[PDB]
Amino acid sequence: NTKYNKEFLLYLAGFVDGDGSIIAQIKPNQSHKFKHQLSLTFQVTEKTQRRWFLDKLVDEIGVGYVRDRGSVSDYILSEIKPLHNFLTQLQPFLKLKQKQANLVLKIIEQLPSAKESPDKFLEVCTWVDQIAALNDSKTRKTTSETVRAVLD
Amino acid sequence: NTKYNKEFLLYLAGFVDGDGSIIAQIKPNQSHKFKHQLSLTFQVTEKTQRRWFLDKLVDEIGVGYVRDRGSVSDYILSEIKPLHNFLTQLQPFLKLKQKQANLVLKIIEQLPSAKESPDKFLEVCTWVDQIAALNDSKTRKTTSETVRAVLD
DNA sequence: GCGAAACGTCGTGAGACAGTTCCG
DNA sequence: CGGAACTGTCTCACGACGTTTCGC
Repeated sequence: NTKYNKEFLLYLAGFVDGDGSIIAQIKPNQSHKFKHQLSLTFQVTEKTQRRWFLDKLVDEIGVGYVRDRGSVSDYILSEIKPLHNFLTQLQPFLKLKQKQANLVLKIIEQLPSAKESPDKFLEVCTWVDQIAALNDSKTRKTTSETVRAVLD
Repeated sequence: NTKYNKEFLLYLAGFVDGDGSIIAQIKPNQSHKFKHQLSLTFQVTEKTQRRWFLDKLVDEIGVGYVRDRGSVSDYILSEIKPLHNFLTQLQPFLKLKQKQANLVLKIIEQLPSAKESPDKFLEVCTWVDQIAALNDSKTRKTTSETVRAVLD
């Protein structure tokens, strides 16, 4: 848990707004409370030849990894706790994704209760419909509704 | 000849590096001595759904304009004088496009004595080649070599 | 049972030029 | 005759999720 240089956040808030992404997801899983996994993700992608930029971030941010997928590379940050600490100091400098950052940031803060009640789960399980709304979704295939149908 | 707030440049440079582009071209024009216009363009592309961001930009930068290519839109800035003043103050903040920038500045500076000796001209066409090299060039024709049809 | 890397993919939403006017 | 406006689009470079894998 740390605080980063105001100027690093300012510039990174710019790069995240451009070629960046703040994803929320309801990954359906068995070994998991109600058959689904509550997953939160922060990523930045770029041409593999410019991979260094991403690798740099792994060093500066202090967490997360970088992966290869063809003619492109990605920086992945999903450690729910340091994710909360990161989306904490950067959420203000955002301009195009400030909305969908908070929700993510305001779901973790309630993730323990999640499991609890199905009408307590669905709750959170909605925000992750909002964010998905705010982004530019085009291949979504699992919503609160599909997990509404958790009727046994 | 306005100066900007650092918190605006630090962030815009981040953006620019993300969904931005710093072009330079040899538009073959029939008027013009050597029959080739040197053109420089600063621009930022975005889905017409978020053009209010491109507009505040026009207002924030104090110069330039927005266009409409249907689904996406751009913020265009070509006037040399303004272009030179903007690109001088953003330059120390860019990270993946900081060079390309400088070559544009350099060019601007030589633009005048650039159409003196046919050879002092090709030297700048080279400043240009260098630039498209730094970009993700994919559909370019007229180069410093294409121009070799002037020495004759 | 949880959270967490590790691995794959659709369909753009951006980017880096080319062309051809319009003033003055 | 130099310089922006208006205008046209080819080719990726992204953004945004999708099934796998599994020990702590």
